[PDB]
Amino acid sequence: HTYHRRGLWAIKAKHGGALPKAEKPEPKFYPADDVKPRTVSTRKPHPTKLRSTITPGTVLILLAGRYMGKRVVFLKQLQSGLLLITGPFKINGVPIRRVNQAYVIATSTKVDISKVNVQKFDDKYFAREPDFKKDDQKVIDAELIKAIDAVPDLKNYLGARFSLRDGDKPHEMTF
Amino acid sequence: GLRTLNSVWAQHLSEDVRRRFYKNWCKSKKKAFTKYALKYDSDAGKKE
Amino acid sequence: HRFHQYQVVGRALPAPGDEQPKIYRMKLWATNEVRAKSKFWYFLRKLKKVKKANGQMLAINEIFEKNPTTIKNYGIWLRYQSRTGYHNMYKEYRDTTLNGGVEQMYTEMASRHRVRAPCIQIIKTATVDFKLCKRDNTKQFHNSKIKFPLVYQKVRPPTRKLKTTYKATRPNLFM
Amino acid sequence: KGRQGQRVRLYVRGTILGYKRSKSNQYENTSLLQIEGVNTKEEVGWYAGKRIAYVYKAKTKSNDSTIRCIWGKVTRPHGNSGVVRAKFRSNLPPTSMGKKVRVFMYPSSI
Amino acid sequence: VSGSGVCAKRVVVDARHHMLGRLASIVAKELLNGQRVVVVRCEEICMSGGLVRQKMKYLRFLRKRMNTKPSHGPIHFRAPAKILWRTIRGMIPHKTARGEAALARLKAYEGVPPPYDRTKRMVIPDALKVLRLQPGHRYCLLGQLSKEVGWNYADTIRELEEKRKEKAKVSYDRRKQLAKLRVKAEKAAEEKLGTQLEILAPIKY
Amino acid sequence: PFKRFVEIGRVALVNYGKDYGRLVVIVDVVDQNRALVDAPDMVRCQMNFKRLSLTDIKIDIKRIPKKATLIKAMEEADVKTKWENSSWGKKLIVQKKRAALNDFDRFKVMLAKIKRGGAIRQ
RNA sequence: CGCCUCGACCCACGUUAGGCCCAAGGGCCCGUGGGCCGAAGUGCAGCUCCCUUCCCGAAUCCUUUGCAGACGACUUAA
RNA sequence: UAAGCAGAACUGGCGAUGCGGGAUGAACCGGAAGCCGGGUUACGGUGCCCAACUGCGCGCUAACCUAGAACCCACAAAGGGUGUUGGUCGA
RNA sequence: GGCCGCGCGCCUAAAGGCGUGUCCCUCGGGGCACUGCGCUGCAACGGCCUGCGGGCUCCCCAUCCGACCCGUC
Ligand SMILES: [K+]
Ligand SMILES: [K+]
Ligand SMILES: [K+]
Ligand SMILES: [Mg+2]
Ligand SMILES: [Mg+2]
Ligand SMILES: [Mg+2]
Ligand SMILES: [Mg+2]
Ligand SMILES: [Mg+2]
Ligand SMILES: [Mg+2]
Ligand SMILES: [Mg+2]
Ligand SMILES: [Mg+2]
Repeated sequence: HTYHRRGLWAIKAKHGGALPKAEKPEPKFYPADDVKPRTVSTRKPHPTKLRSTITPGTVLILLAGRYMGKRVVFLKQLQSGLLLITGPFKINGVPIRRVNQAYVIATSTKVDISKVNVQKFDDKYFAREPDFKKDDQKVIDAELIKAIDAVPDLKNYLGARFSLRDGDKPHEMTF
Repeated sequence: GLRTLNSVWAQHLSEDVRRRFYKNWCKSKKKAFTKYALKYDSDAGKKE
Repeated sequence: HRFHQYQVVGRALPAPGDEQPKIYRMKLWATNEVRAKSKFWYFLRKLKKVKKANGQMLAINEIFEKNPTTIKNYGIWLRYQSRTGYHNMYKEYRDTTLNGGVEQMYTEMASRHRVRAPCIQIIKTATVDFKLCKRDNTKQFHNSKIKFPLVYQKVRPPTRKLKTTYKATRPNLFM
Repeated sequence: KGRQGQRVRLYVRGTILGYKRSKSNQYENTSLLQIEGVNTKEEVGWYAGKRIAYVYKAKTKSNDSTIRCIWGKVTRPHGNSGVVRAKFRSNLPPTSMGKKVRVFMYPSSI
Repeated sequence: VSGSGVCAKRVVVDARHHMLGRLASIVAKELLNGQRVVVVRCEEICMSGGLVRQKMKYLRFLRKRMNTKPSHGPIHFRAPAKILWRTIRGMIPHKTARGEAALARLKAYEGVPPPYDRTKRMVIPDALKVLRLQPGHRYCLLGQLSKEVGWNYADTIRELEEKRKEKAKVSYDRRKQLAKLRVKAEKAAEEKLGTQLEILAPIKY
Repeated sequence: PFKRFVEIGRVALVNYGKDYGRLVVIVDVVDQNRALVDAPDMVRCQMNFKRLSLTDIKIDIKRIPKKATLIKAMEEADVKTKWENSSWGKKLIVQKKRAALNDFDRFKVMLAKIKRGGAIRQ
């Protein structure tokens, strides 16, 4: 509940802000109606907040899509705000993908991914426009299968889909 | 209440009683109980 | 607690006739302070000749149970109005506070005699030693070897989350 | 057991009880829904905002499919015992009361 | 009162020693919500107030009849299952198509006819007499009331029910032998895989 | 011949409350519906018998023991683990345990239960 | 009886002033891609780039009768 | 004698007014109103019909008279009871 | 549930954000402040577009709720 504009300072931004007078900047057709021109908007929409239970290397259950119920490891949160996930593709067959923060559930099981390089993966990599994608996927699992093998039973856990069964109350389950 | 369990008929039925099963006895082929009577001839039929 | 005990102090308005009038105090049982002061001015008008318009309210303080962890025997002398006449009666109760006894008294009068709160006047309240208790059903709980079973169990789930319409077998309860 | 059909279930089964009602008039803008396993007004808050789908079979094919879907969400609790109010894009047909609805977990706060 | 929410194909309720109007109230809500309910052993439903009060209540009901054409008037069913059917109908908007459909999902029987003799029969906790009635107060059984007012199939119901209980008693003896065999099997299989089942120990009941 | 009575020293289990699952000792009886109950971790208060389930444990005390006297009897009469090692007290314990298990542990319980189940059949 | 143009998993009787219990609040499930000891029965890997439902021989009429009848219907015969 | 009778005083109401409750009803209780979305209340209710607890708590009652169960309101009396439960004053 | 009008003329930083001097405040670190001119319709992504697609104020039917026949004294 912090008041950013609590004080009339405005100078911690532009300390050397004592500057001079501003300098203000044929149609070939006239539209017959006074339409205010559309310029690009100068508003910064304050990027989305990551859920505090999702941290790099934590496990996610997918809630919708063609991979509903897939137990998947979380890697990174992209600039657009979509989480970066991998299956990995060897165990459950889920490739590298970006998923919305909704449609996933953050479990309390974690994996260390510190020595894993996820840098070239970003929003531009998923631009709607494959052999090298197979290589990138191939070189990101072998860096992660071993850490999955480090924890007992984590491999068979990641290779199974989550499902609700008789008598299961999602609002009581710990995960 | 009471319910009919099953019924067993005799091998020979006169035509007087077989007329009771027809609205028009003389226009029909008079086939009533003709195949039922065959159980009394074989041995599987007698078993039933 | 539903009922509270208050000590209300007031007097007639200081007038040139007296200028130092007498002080009157009462111990009244009410649900809050506003209802305690109203009942005080009711008794001052009817018992003395000082009503609220000619009087001054000096103090109002709530009385509290000294030891709310022990069990006392509580006698209450009361005046109540029935459908035909007025009668006074003596009642005895067992409680950890005199507040509970007064709530018990009001509930019992409502059930056994169909008498509402307005038609009741608490004449006197006191604590009675177990040697001097008069009513039965108070002495029978003075047994130091008091022993009995629970003849009505009220089989129910604990927190309403475990409630189901159907059950696979009949309950077994014993005492 | 070797069964066929759906392999995973990521929804809980709800039943439509009716409409927001009084003794003398009713309101189609909100439906009353009972979710399996939800027994209190307090644990309804977990499901508040969760998406809901009503699935029924129509008579003609639409996209080479004979099944239609109407989407809604859980809006608030109704009463003390776990029944909830739900708002759908279009009001549910009164013929749908007594039928089944699917309550997902798609908008997740956890 | 809302529905069960259990969303099954059909629930079979063993009506023995339930209070009639409290059982009918819960069943009516289930039917109105879309559940199929099968009620068996309707001859052993209980009504508070003994036989005498319940019998004269029926006799007053038996008095009611259309003066000019009785076969049009109220129909007074004598069997316990039809009596419970009519008690439930009184709690349902049965002149609407919704209540017509609701009442078509209810099946009521005297005794336990097949196939429900081999299925699971549940109970309603808040309709059971043992939780609803003080132990000293009077009550009667539905079959006793029905027998007093014209029902004539109490003997065949009783004879069939004795035969059913004999068969169930034999199936119970067999199930106990298979349970002792099972406990020996889980004991021997406990040591053979003793190491693997360490995680199940703290939740063993 | 009933099995459990309420008297001075009966250990009871609180059902149906915020304090559900806690153990209290009956130290005094108010009337037919209420009893004074005292525990190691709470101040003495009266409770309705409708919210108490009597256990099979009973300790030795007088009517109004001090808190220190109550603690000693609850140790001389070894109540905490007698409650916990009984099947009744155990059921409440593992009910908490099962609900506490998270998704990964529940998947491992499934792996162990399947292994255990196939061994019984063999 | 005769005659043929979305795991839909689960069987004790009986009693609650009694039979370890104190609710199936359980248990089970790779959960992971010939008598019916007749109430008789359905019996014992990607790019699908971030959600779009998870698609599984007689009868009738015309004729006859009169044990029937307002007419139909009914009992007969052909 | 009384009357949903006949006649006056003050105010409100119906007539001229829907809407929620009183099962139903000109007048009773609540409340007065453009077409809507969201939130909350009044009166009245939360076993089913019927939306909302078979909720938490103490007593009383047992009706072999159709026990009893919502202002107006749809009735009951004098008098009785060794039915049962509280009291008061006495031997 | 309904709505979409701070940011840059210094630098670094995906971006949120940080980075100057002055006086005062104490007890570690801030606070109140410099105020000079201008410009000034929030976004991201998806499916579909001649089809068994979308819509509908039109017609018929089903269901739930509501609903007594107008005029008149
Ligand atoms: K046939
Ligand atoms: K009396
Ligand atoms: K006229
Ligand atoms: Mg309701
Ligand atoms: Mg008759
Ligand atoms: Mg007029
Ligand atoms: Mg008029
Ligand atoms: Mg509103
Ligand atoms: Mg109750
Ligand atoms: Mg009325
Ligand atoms: Mg009298």
